[PDB]
Amino acid sequence: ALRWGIVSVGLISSDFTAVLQTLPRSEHQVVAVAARDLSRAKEFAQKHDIPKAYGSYEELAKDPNVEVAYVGTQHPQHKAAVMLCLAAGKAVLCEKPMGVNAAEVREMVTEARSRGLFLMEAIWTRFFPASEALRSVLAQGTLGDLRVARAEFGKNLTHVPRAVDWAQAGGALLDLGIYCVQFISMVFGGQKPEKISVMGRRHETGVDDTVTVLLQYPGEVHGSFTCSITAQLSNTASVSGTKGMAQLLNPCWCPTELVVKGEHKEFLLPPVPKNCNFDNGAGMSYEAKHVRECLRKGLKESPVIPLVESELLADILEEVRRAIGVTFPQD
Amino acid sequence: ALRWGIVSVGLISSDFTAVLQTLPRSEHQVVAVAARDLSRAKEFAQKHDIPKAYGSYEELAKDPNVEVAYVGTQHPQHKAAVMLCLAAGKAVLCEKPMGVNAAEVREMVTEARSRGLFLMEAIWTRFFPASEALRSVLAQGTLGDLRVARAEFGKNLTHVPRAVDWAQAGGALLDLGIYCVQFISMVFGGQKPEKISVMGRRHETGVDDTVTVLLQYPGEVHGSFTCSITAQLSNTASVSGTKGMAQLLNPCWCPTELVVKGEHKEFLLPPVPKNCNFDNGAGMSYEAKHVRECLRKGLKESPVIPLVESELLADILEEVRRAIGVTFPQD
Ligand SMILES: O=C1O[C@H]([C@H](O)CO)C(O)=C1O
Ligand SMILES: O=C1O[C@H]([C@H](O)CO)C(O)=C1O
Repeated sequence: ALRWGIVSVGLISSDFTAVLQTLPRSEHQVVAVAARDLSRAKEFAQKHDIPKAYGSYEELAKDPNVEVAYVGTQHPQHKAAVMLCLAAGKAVLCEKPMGVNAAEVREMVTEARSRGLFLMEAIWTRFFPASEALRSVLAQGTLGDLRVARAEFGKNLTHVPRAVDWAQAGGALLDLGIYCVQFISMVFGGQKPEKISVMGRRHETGVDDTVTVLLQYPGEVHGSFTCSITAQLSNTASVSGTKGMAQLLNPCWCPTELVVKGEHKEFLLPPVPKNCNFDNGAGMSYEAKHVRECLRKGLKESPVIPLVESELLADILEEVRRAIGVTFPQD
Repeated sequence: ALRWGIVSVGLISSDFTAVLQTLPRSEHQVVAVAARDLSRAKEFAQKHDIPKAYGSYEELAKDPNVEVAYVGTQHPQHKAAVMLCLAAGKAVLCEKPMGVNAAEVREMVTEARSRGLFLMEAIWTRFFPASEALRSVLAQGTLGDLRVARAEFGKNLTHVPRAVDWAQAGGALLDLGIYCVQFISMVFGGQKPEKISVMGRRHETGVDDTVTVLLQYPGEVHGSFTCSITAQLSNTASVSGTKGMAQLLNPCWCPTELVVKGEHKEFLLPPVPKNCNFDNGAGMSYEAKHVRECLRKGLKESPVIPLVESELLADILEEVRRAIGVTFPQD
């Protein structure tokens, strides 16, 4: 089986570990977990049936049993954890956004590349059957020549502690806009924008509150998005061309419905687990299965979120938040 | 009754005349119609039961029986028709967009102002019960402090002859974006934007094809919109604040449903006429009734679309299409 080590024990790691533990046991095994102290780790390992527990990430890196490491840490803690794993020769699936700015990304990608090791950013949305069907509709030319993409993701997350935390690199862009940028990049072939324009405001805790972005893409098509940590939005994403519109319905960041020219299609989630910390958390299986296929084919990166695109998405996000003045220590 | 003269006999005038002829006869009477030749006018007057017919607009202006003139002409023909009516002392309800650029608007408004005569731009959307309810929700502070507005309107109109005509000032902005700009202006108190950013492409017939616009509004709120004459869009409009979202569902330019924080409300159209040339064409009654109330109170303009706002909407639209290079003779 693909032998997984789980790095950090917070909410996202529960979901992921839970999902992995529903997969065929000859395909995936969770063999270790690491926390910043032994008790947090041992408690996690009992709760989730993981044979080995560690009180540092460095120990999980060095475990010769682990083949791939899932980096579930908070935003500013990804880079050092990813770097430890790559140095020790582990493949890495790293939670989103991979790093807090472009240089963190470039640095992870250069390490992976130079060690000949697999690295992927866990933009789980891309592997949903509804997103795959959207790509197919684009490939088939069903919407005609493209014209415009649109995506939005906002909620009041002001009582979600880490979502509005300057020290944890929270804010609309890094929690929610990442989904918008990836959607728009996906529909326009992962191409680099020709021009970006941004408006938004800050939130009184030191992060961005609501931000809208206009991206000029090549070939005379553009997209825009709005994200927010205070204002509910429609949370859908569409792309349109001369023959019609395709739209991922709410929740667009883990979508189960695609409407293409009025025609609805539903793509049911796996039945298990229920009671995930995050809405639709069972859809994490799609990316876990994806990591195994890439590794089985000997790929050092995913064709669906290639590292050069992770770098561009990070360029875009950082340019966006710089245009409205929002900075972190790491810059 | 309020005695109406109808200027021009095309599709929009049928709808409007049809609507006026469903209203209480002690409240509204259609007493004349004018076309660019007598036969077009006489045929219209038989079809619609209008006692007097004219083969020029100048003759309808000078008719002492007409109190208010409805200017239903194509975009570039509004200004001269409005000016004739004002000179002859008629109140005027002028179809949208009032003029093709800001100067045409300024010039109509200055004439009306100086003659002490009522002028209103027929932005019919504003008088729909669903839009009025949206204003009330804004006034009541139901959504919390505002953050962002969004609106979109596109369809493939490339086989609608006048919609894509350079000579008739067609294009996405002047046919469809006008609805977006007015929606966004409405939700932000008719205030003048601090900054605008535009991306879009042209259409091979000489007009704009698809255009997205970002508008920075005061008090740290912004809106954006996308309009198109080739690409179907979701055709909804929303505004959101710290406590939730309000949204006018498709068709947003003549809306009958309002969703406010998940709660749906429907506002049925008048039962008559059916078979309007344009979708939901019966909602034109709301503005006809509005014109009569203003005139009855002796108003020289509408408090709901004040002329100073018509001027700003025209400033905005012209700035938008100049940013992407689209020009008409009149500029
Ligand atoms: O629990 C949820 O997951 C999302 C996260 O914010 C995105 O990972 C959200 O807002 C939920 O309902
Ligand atoms: O007939 C219609 O009215 C609209 C117009 O384009 C707007 O007045 C539209 O696209 C229809 O369905």
